[PDB]
Parts: sequence; C-alpha cells; structure tokens
Amino acid sequence: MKVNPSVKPICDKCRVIRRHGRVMVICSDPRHKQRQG
Amino acid sequence: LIKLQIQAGQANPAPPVGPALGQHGVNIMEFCKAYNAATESQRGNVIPVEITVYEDRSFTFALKTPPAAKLLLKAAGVQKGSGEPHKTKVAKVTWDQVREIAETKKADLNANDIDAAAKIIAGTARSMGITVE
Amino acid sequence: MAKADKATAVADIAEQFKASTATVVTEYRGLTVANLAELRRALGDSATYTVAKNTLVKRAASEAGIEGLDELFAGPTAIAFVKGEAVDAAKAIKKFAKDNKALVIKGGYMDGKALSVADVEKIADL
Amino acid sequence: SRIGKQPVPVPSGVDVTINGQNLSVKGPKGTLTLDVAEPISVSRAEDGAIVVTRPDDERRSRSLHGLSRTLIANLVTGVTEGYTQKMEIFGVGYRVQLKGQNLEFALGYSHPVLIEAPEGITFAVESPTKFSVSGIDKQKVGQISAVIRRLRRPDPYKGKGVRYEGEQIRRKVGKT
Amino acid sequence: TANIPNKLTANVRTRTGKGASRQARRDGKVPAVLYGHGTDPQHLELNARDFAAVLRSHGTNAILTLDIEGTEQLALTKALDVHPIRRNIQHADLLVVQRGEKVTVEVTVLVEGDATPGTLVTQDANTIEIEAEALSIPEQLTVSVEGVEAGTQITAGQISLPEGVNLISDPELLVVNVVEAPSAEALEEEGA
Amino acid sequence: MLIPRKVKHRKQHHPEQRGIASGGTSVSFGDYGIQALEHAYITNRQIESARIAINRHIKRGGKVWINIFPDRPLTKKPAETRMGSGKGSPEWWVANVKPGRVLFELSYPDEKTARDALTRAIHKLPIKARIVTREE
Amino acid sequence: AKRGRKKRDRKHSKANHGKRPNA
RNA sequence: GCCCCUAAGCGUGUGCUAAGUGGAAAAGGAUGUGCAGUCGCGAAGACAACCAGGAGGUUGGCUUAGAAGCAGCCACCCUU
RNA sequence: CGAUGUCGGCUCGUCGCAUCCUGGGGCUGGAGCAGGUCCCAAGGGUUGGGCUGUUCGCCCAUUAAAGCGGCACGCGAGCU
Ligand SMILES: [Mg+2]
Ligand SMILES: [Zn+2]
Repeated sequence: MKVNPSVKPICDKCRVIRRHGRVMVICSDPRHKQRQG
Repeated sequence: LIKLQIQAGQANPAPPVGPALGQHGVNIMEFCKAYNAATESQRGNVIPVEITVYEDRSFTFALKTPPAAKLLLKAAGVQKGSGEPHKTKVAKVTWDQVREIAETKKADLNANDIDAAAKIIAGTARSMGITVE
Repeated sequence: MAKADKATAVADIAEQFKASTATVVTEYRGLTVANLAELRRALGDSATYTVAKNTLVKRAASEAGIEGLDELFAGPTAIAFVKGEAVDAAKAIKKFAKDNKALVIKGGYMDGKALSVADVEKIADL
Repeated sequence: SRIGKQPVPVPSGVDVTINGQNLSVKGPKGTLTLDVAEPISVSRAEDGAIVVTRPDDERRSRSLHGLSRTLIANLVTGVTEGYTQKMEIFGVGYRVQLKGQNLEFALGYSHPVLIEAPEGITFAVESPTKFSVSGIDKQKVGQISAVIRRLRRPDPYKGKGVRYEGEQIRRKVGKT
Repeated sequence: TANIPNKLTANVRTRTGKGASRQARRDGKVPAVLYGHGTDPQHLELNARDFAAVLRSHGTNAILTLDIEGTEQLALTKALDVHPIRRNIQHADLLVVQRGEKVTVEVTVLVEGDATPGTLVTQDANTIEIEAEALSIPEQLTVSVEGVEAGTQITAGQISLPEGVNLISDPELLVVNVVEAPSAEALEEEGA
Repeated sequence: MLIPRKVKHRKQHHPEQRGIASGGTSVSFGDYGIQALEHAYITNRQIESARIAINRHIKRGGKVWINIFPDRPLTKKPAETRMGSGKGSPEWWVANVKPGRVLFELSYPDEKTARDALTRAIHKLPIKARIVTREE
Repeated sequence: AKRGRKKRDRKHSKANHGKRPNA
C-alpha cells in the first residue's frame, strides 16, 4: 500500500475508485495498490 | 505440440531441438535417425519439422517443404539477408526462381493458384529487401 | 463499418444471389479458420462459401421472393452459393458437417422454395 | 436501471407476500424476508413475477433500483435452489474433518483450529482436503467462506492453505 | 469555385462605448464595425454563437451577408480581436464588398503528406496573402511534401494556386523548410 | 544555462508583474507551445530543466524553441547581514512572464508524445500553464 | 504562524470590509 | 443584523452543497455532483457481457547462444 | 534599562507525536531466521560509567529500547 498525495493507474489493469471519501487505486498486482493520503 | 526449423544434414543439435523435444517425452534418437534419413534423401536445404504428441508417448514427425526464406536466399545466391530491407538491395531474382518457389509453396500451402504463391514470395523478398523481377 | 460499406455489401450479396441457382444456409459454430480454409479449398473450385450479417442478408433478400428465409437466420449463418451446378455445395457441406460434428444444416433453397434439413438431404440424395 | 428493469420470475414452489415495504418469501428450503428502500416500489406481477419501480430518476433511486432487483433475485434463488460453495486444501499434512456439526482443521499450528457452525449454515466434508460450505443465504455463505479462507496467511511460495474451487493464486520463487 | 454567403442577423448598436460593449458581450453578442469603399462606418452587434460557428466552418476570412433591419449587405471579415486567455471573440472588422471586387487577404497554408523518415519538416510562414475575387477566397492553401529529400526549400512561388487568384507577396518568402532530422546529440546543445 | 553577453546596468529594479501579455501570445515557430496563466519570474535554471526534460522525452527527432530569455538580473545580499550598506550583488537571471505569454515551442510528428513532453516541461515551471496549438 | 494567520484572515470579516489596523 | 444566548424573520420564491464545506492554506492528484456547449458510434442493432474463432506462409530477415508476433535494427507483405 | 538573573548539573514534573521498545498491519528485489519501507497507535517503559564546565560528542559494559521536541533554550523568593 502506497500512501501519497498523488495516486495514478500505473498499468492498464489499475482501476481508480473512491472508498469512504478517499481515492484509491486497486490492481491485481499488489505493488500497484495505493491510496490517497 | 511444438514446431521447429532445423538443419537437414545433422541431428542432435544443441540450441533448438534438444530441450523442447526433451520436455515432451519424444524419443530423441529415433526421431534423429528418421529425420536424418529423410533429409539425406532430400539433400536440398534445411527442413522444418512439427512435433505431434500422443498419450502413448509415440511421436509423429511432420516434414514440410524447404523454408521459403532459405529458398529465396539460395535463389538470390546470398547467404545472409539484407540488414536494411528496402534500403539496401543485396541481390535480384528473376521470375523463374520465384515461380519455382511459388510451386513449392503451392505444394505446401493452401493457395488455390500459383499466382498467389508467387505474390507471397514477392512479399517475402520485399521483407528481405530483395527485388523481384 | 459504415452505411455505404453496408450498402455495397447488400448489393454484392444481391448480385451473388442473382448469379446462383441455389443457396444453402448452415451453421459454423465451433469452427477453426483451418477448417474454413479446407472447406474453401473443397468448395471455391466449384461453389462459393460466404458469411455476413444476418440482417444485411435480410436486406439483400428483399429483392426477390426470398424473404421467407429470414426465419432461418436465427443464429450464425454461412452462405453457400452454387455458381457451378447446384448440389456439389450441398454434398460437400453435408460431408464437412458429418466430419466436424459442428455444422448444423440450417436449411437450403431450391426452385424458389425454402426447404427443411430432411428435404435438403433428400434433394442431395437425388 | 438495466438490472432494475428486468423482473424476476417466480417458480411455482415458492410462496411470496407483500406487506407494505416488507417482503417475505417461503420456499422448499425455508423462509427468508427482506425490507426494501422507501423510494422504491415493489409489486406482484400477475404473470407470476415481481416488478420493481423507481418513480424518480436521481442517483439514489437509480442506484437502489438495481440493488433491490438483485437482492430480490438472490432471495428467490436462495429458497428455490440454495447456495453452496466448495473449497480445497493444499499443502502436506493439511487435513479437515467434521467434529459433529463443527469443522476441525489441521493447518500446521501447535493446536487444531475449530470453526463453529452459525445458524442456517451446514458443512459437509467429503475428502480430508476437499469440503464445501452450503447454506440458504448468499451473504452468510460468503461470510463463512471468507472467514474459512483467511485461516492461513497468503503463501506465494508453496501455496499451502485453503483455496476456493477454481481460484488461481499468485506465486513467486524464493531461490535461496 | 464560389462560396455561398452565410446568413447572419446584425443589429445596429444603440449605445457604443466600453461599458456598452461589455454589456453586449455579457449577453453573448459580439460588437463589430462595418466599413468599406462606400465610406460609411456602421456599428453592429452580432450573436457570438452563430458567428463563431460560421468562422469555425469557413475559416477566418468568411464571406457574410448581413441582415441589418431588413437590408441585405455583403461583407468580408477583415480582422478579428481575440482575448489571448479566454480565446473568445471581442471585436470583428467587416469590410463592405460587392461582386467582382479584388481583395488582398491572408490565407492559411497547411502541409500534407509524409517526407523521408530522416527529415524534419519546418513551416516558416503560417499564412500567405493572395489577390482574389471577394466571392472566391480559397478556404486554405496546401503544399504536398512527399519524396522530399534532405534540405529542400518550398517558397511562395512554388505554391500551386487555383484559377483566378494571384500571389502578391514576393515568391522568395520561404513557407516550408525541410531539413535533416536533428540527432539526439544535436538537441542537447541548441538552447544552451 | 542562459546568461546575456553583457548588460548596460547590472543592478535594476524588479520587473513588474502587472497586466497580461501583449506580445508573443501565439505559437509561431513550432506546432505546439506552452502558454503561461500566471505571473512569475522564471529563472534560467528552470528553463534549463524544462528544456532538458522536453529533450529527454522527445529523444531523437523534433526541434525546440525557447521564446523567453532571462535578461533581467536579481541581486541578493550576503547572508547574516543587517539591512543597509548598499545593494546586493547580481546572482539570478530571470525573465518576466505574464499570462498569455507563450514560453516554449515544439514541433514533433506525433501528438501524444508532443503533449507528453510539453507536460513534463510544465511540471518544472513555477506557473500554471497550458498547451496551445496553431489552430483557432 | 497560526496567530498571525488568524489575525490577518480575521481582516476578511463582513464588518471590517477587508481591512483592519495592522492588517 | 433578525433559531436561543441577544433587540428584530426556525421570512417568501427558485436552484446548489453532504464536506459541519459554511467555520483557514500551496504545487499537484481524483469515474463527486449541477449546468451550458462541441465531436465520435448507434435499431441497416451501438457499448458492456457471452459464445465461436482470431490460420497458414513463417521461426519475415540482420543479430547473437538465442530471435520463434513480443534483448535490439529494418522493411513491415500474400491467400482464405 | 526608578532591574524580566544568564550556560550546564541536581530535584520535580507536565504536554505534543514528527514512535526508540513493546502492540496492529500493507508492499517487498519477503524461502526460513533476520530485515527494508510505508500506514495506525502516546498505555507504560526508555541503564550505569571514562573524558570534558560542558550542551554535544567519542568510548566502555549492558538492554526489549537506551526516542525527538515544547513549557522565560521549564524549573536559582527550590539547590549548586
Ligand atoms: Mg507548474
Ligand atoms: Zn496495476
């Protein structure tokens, strides 16, 4: 999990969603997992 | 279920056939001897072989015509293809050799007419950077 | 695809139907392009094997009294015209279907009539 | 929306009722009730079906339409057919068996871990590595399935642990 | 070649000035002035949306026909004032034209085609001006760059023109310059 | 690293950040450009960094123009010094940038990498900027 | 700098009309 | 300024906000939402899902240990 | 400026978390042991000596750890 002010879809399998008022990036690759904070 | 391109005159190669044949349960020696017999009868160029497998580990070899690229190389007289196709031309082929290879590709291919194989070989020569004339 | 390309297709199929005495509709479900290449080899020498939009052939069928074949277009449709004779395509199709077990003989068209599978097989037996 | 506009068909063997917003469905497998969101109107189609309707078009109603339809479909399916999910265990020395109604696992710990059976859920182990979790409610089935699935931390090297039926986990290589 | 004039409705300005023009622009209109060989400046206001549509469709020098309280007047867009930030149109100068009148107007030059892979195409003059009959101003001029090798200059005199249009600016005005593609190392010393 | 060959006066009042730009507001040499949307002094180190970034993302082809030259000097006093005792010594070179000014200019075959290089340059500048093109 | 920030932002009241002594 | 402290409106009409934003802040990140405007495709059936395919030539050549549609360069074609 | 005692140490604390230990996790170029990095968390704990006025630092033995800061660089009508 990467927590940065900037989150982006690193690859083509990354999806940008919003959970509980936070922008997250969820991917099948765990490295690409990141949230905004 | 694998296919390979391999020299006619020698069996048991190091790079291409060894490991791929091994990881499929095919007997190396019997295939080597049968292929060597067939390729000594052939004695033209290297030949491509397809490997078909069964549940009883029996192996069947599928021997096609000599490769079109190699036939064009022998027809143009050069050994190695042009490093910059369409930018430097190493050799030129008349329609007799192209049409002989077209008959070869007709025998090995799905083409309905020899003209289709002729244009196929012309495209191959374009890919190599070899003029067809 | 565009409207102009579609209309060119309609004209092409209309002229192909005008140029053939008979036409047979079958199924190509679960067929590999290798099998299609073999069928093209065995047919294009004498017959013509084609596939298109069912609705586009529906628009191509409004010319002559062949609007009754619309019911036979439910599912994949493979069009086999007979430029030479009228039954060689039917026999080749039936043998291909028996060999592959994947082609269901959807129907045919003879003498301005739409026939069933049994009638088409009987005509091929003739 | 598109989910919300497709009504659910109701087989013959299931009893339904509508009491205001509340809805109850009785079938061969048991009784299960539901209460739906206020903006959404639920009905009984006379042709043997259930029709859901959103009188408005705003985001909230447009979202609840599909959710309500899918919950209704799940409700009818749960009583008509029932839900079941199977698991396989991987790894050497990993087993499972029924201690009566409960589940006992052998996952390498110094103690055997026992999983209680909540109400409405019944297990059935057939092989010491393969078993299945069955139940009438999809939500409960999924919950107990997930709890059982998390009994061991993910193992990308050997793959030891509890898996779903067709799950393909990710694996890597520890060369040393 | 002829272009059908685009119909537009213009109203004479009751009040002219900075505040009046600001108000008119706030109502989605565009103030403009109409003058010509008749020597009679008329102050108008045009709808911004339809004027913008006309300009977008037919370039920056579009023939217009203006309905001014029932009178039809032919006009040509002489100049446009554009705010550099908001990119809207603030003012337009409309020139009075009649059939059979020669005007001198900029016309954009765009290039098409594909040159040698080892060359870079550079356009020096964005627009060129020509003498043409007011009703037959070409929408654009095009230069084809195909099979062009290494350093080759395409100048104004080498530009193909339609029938009845005359190039007034000198032919030596370089419009498109084709040069060898700068190497990866040649980009590290330009600008330092 | 751009520095003027000489200046008539080494110490100058600060450039004024008033109004919007009146010259160089349109793309003229290349196909795409970077336009400023703020007022800011832009130093030659920032220009160097942006130019290097565009060159790196563009690789072989393409040509880059810099319509902005840092000819205005800024001075700073030596550290730990009280106020007074004259003006500082010139040790920055900046160029005054108003909104509407087109700073950089690019001419490249493909739109995607053209815009990507321009964005890479923009992220190195101290201003809000946008990419503009020749067509109206 | 919270104290100075609070004072200078308190300048922005409706009653002060955007100006205050010591800003 | 007008819910109560605290004098006077839990005023009227039409919309917006879900953040207690209102009741502090930057570069930048982001399928939040309302409005207005352009362009693409679509009942001759669009997009998503699903099923069946998605070949042969040929492993196109240079190049290497290797090159097989996918270290790297080139052109980049033909039949169904 | 008709006086607001100033560095270290002692005694006594109290608060913040930007966490040193213990506690909970995500990703690892995480096999295991042990780590690296990021997120959560302030309940308690956080040693004794050599040198130097020293803060600091270096060193010697340990320890789970030998945290970083504010409080007139806390504390002289409490001491030196
Ligand atoms: Mg910036
Ligand atoms: Zn990803």
